[PDB]
Amino acid sequence: QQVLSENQKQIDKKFNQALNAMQTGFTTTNLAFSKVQDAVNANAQALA
Amino acid sequence: EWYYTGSSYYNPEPISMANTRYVSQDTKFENLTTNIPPPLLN
Ligand SMILES: *[C@@H]1O[C@H](CO)[C@@H](O)[C@H](O)[C@H]1NC(C)=O
Repeated sequence: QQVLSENQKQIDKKFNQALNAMQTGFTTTNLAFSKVQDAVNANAQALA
Repeated sequence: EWYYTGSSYYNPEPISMANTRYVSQDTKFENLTTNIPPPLLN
């Protein structure tokens, strides 16, 4: 409890930085976005 | 004043040592001075 009480502002700043960092995780290098695009491509390829 | 109840059924019971665990103080804890449960007595 003492660490969380002393480092509350650092915890909030780090959480805000991590939550704002996920805006740019939508590129081709990301694995989950690649899986999303693979699912969409499979859906299109069946019709093709 | 303050009673202990179960997490899945509402039944107010007296606060005992079986029901409670000692923890480090937190500023969001209630500082009670009139009626004190027996596990917090001396
Ligand atoms: C209980 O006492 C602590 C110690 O000063 C204080 O920080 C806290 O605000 C108090 N809480 C209440 C509900 O009075």
